[PDB]
Amino acid sequence: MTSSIGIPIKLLNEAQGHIVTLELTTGQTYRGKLIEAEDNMNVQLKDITVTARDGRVSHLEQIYIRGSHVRFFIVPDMLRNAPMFRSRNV
Amino acid sequence: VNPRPFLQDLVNQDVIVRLKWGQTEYKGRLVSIDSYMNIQLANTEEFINYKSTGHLGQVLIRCNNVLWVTAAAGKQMTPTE
Amino acid sequence: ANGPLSLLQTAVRSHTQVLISVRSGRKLLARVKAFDRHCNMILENVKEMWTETPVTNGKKGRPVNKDRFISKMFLRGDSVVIVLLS
Amino acid sequence: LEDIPLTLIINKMDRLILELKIPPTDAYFKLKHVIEEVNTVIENTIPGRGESKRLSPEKGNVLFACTSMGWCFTLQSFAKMYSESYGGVNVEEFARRLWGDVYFNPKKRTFTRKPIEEGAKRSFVNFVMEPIYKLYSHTISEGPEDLKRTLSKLGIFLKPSQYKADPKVLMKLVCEQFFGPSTAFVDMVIKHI
Amino acid sequence: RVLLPPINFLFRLLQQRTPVQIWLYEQLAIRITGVIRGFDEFMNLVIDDAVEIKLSPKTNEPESKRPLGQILLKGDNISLIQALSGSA
Amino acid sequence: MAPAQPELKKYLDKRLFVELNGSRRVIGVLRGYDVFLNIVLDDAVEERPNGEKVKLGMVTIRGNSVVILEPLE
Amino acid sequence: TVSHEDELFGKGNIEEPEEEAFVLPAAVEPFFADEELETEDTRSAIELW
Amino acid sequence: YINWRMRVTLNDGRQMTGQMLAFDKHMNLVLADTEEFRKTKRMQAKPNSSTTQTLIQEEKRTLGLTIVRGANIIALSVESPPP
Amino acid sequence: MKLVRFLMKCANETVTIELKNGAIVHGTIASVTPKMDTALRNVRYTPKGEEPYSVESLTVRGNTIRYYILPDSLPLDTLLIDDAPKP
Amino acid sequence: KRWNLTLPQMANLYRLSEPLVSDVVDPNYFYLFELKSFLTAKALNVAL
Ligand SMILES: Nc1nc2c(ncn2[C@@H]2O[C@H](COP(=O)(O)OP(=O)(O)OP(=O)(O)O)[C@@H](O)[C@H]2O)c(=O)[nH]1
Repeated sequence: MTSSIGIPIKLLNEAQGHIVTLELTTGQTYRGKLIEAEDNMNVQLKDITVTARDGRVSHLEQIYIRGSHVRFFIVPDMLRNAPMFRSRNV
Repeated sequence: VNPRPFLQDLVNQDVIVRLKWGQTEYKGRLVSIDSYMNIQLANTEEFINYKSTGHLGQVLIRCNNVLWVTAAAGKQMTPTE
Repeated sequence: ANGPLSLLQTAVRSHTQVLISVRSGRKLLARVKAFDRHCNMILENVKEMWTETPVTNGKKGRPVNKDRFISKMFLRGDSVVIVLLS
Repeated sequence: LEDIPLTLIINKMDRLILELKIPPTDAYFKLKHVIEEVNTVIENTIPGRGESKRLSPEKGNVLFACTSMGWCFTLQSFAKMYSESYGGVNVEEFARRLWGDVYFNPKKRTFTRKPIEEGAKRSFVNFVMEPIYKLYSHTISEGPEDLKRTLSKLGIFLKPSQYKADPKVLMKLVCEQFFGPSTAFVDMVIKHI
Repeated sequence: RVLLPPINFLFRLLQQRTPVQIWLYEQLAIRITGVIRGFDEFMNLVIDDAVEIKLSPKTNEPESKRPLGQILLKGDNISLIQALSGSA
Repeated sequence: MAPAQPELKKYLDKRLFVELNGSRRVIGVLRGYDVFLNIVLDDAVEERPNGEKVKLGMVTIRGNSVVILEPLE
Repeated sequence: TVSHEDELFGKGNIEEPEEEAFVLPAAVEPFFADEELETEDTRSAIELW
Repeated sequence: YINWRMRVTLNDGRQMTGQMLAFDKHMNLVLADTEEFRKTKRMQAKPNSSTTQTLIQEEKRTLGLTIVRGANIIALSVESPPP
Repeated sequence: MKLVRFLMKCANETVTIELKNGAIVHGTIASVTPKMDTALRNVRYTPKGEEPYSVESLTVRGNTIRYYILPDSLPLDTLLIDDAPKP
Repeated sequence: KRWNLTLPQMANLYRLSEPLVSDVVDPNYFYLFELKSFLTAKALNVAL
């Protein structure tokens, strides 16, 4: 059969180029412009402003995170009204 | 020597398996090994913190809680100083 | 049919009580009724034992072995740490 | 001369298949003739800088299209349909190896320049053009049951009323469900403009 | 350039029989030092003459050592395998 | 089917710092990777929280062991 | 100046260099591999086209 | 079960209330108008009472459109139906 | 046999499932998925050290649960009958 | 009220209709000899 990726993975893939905030399972949240995405949610960011829950604010460039350690991701509001969300009734 | 051939040769022989939780060890005659590395052993004795907790008998252990496995022939269960 | 599944099937057919040590710090003495390939088990006449440390007025006392009786129990194979057929 | 970035769209491939009726290797030769003519006049516009703005399918700035049936593809997208249908294919390197005087040996599973196994055709021909020719020929040449069997064998499904359509509209539906939308054109514009 | 696959690196280490020290998964003070004897598709490595080393929690130095002989470790318990180059 | 390989072709043969579980750091040069993110690197230097760098040379980190990566160049 | 066949293979190497030697998986075939190029009615089909 | 206003409980104990927009095979849920409420237990000691009261203070932060992986998702409950 | 088929045959019943996180939810099961994800109606959930909360329904994933206890009058012999076709 | 014919049947009917059926393939055959041209010539009092 034909493999169907998830709608949330499609929304992650369509979020490339816009600034998103990814919080890992380690309590560190980095907000920056996503530069790539993969089907396994392994995303690479360029701006990456990182804030760690112990209170550590820093900046880093070209940071890649695997999908396993990634807990939550927040994307821009415009993608809330994306073409993917329309229920195709053929 | 592949790990599957090593487990096949370790069958019907005394082996000691150290688990990943609590640093426990189980020494006994390995009876059956599955494709998913599921272990079934006979005459098993459990030891905790280098102290023998006691013999249990026929023990079935899944591969998830198993950390390391070795032959029990010529191996000392006491920790070297 | 020839590995630990054979031992589980033999224990289920013999209806013999076996002790399963669960990774949440629990023990379960129960008779095997049904088993799956992913180590998921359904058992009858289960006695579940655990050790609870009573903290009275901020002082940690001696642990107590608490026990409970369950008529029918269903345990997932993921939470199973060790099994011993008795 | 204004130095606006330039991309190429070869159009009306059905004329290669249905008007001229040339064999697939001659279709490759016709495609390469058009591409070299475009690059020749680019080179003659500004001498010496024709390599900087070279248009060739392996770079991804040439998009083969038939606009009547409504399909367009680059080499990268066609290798992407390979990677979707089979799995585990490096799309970029395969699209690099697809175009040119590259011959495919199936027994050795390799890319050479001369036919090593005495009958190996081009990489572009064997992988790209002969599937399109076979799609066209079998879509307009077969009855509805044979068409259903063949297109289900590839994995294309149509409602049974549509299998008995006119050849032009059936052709449009088949090519639409085979190639898919114009994502290849979008990729070409994003990467090269 | 030429990439180094992990399977190719494991095959080269097994053919050269070089010493390897593997810090365990979820344990930075637990290591296994030995010689690679065999590998499987599930990243389960059987190593001969393996010795388990428990490191000091303060100075990060090797505190306790125990040779377990020829053992086999699954890939889920292995975190960082480094080839200790012998001084030849 | 088969999972897609990670996009790390531009990160090959470059200085990279990888943060792994146990709050460990590895500074090295990328030598290869796999579909299951099994990264093999050369000239590795391991750093604990004490800030001490220990050379190891050729090292390998599994996909589950790898947590974060960042190019140093 | 830099030919594609030269930048991909190297002067007169003809075959791929052994340091990379790109190969496709055994499953990969052309799409209509088993189907013949021309049905006996294809002449008639393009005549009616 | 889409487009229903629900609250989902994360594995870290944080709650997220909002309109569930989409779900996948691996339970990776994308929801809009997300509000993350965390109920942290704080022992506030009054200056006149010696008994410190343990209160579950709820800190709420609006996030908007958020996608959460299914491995860290635990449970969810419907709060309000479609409006 | 498949234990998911037995759990689906064990649906539409009042049970109590304790998860791996220590939270225990008791209620009447409404639906059971092949991946052991169970949605139950009239749920009462108690977390680790938190006060219990009553909700109309609650859905628990098949991975987060640890141990489920059903009523003693469950027809286990009837639910273990092989009904799927032989492959 | 509606018909569908297979490719052999349509080919055979095309071959049988040779004395009548038109051999013009190119629409450019009808340059300045189409309906719009005739109407333009009528409005201009000229004849092609
Ligand atoms: N065989 C074939 N014919 C086509 C295709 N696309 C268009 N045509 C025919 O070619 C004619 C030209 O199409 P147009 O879309 O008008 O081309 P155009 O670029 O708008 O023409 P101009 O703007 O005046 O340059 C149309 O009348 C079609 O009949 C095609 O993809 N294949």
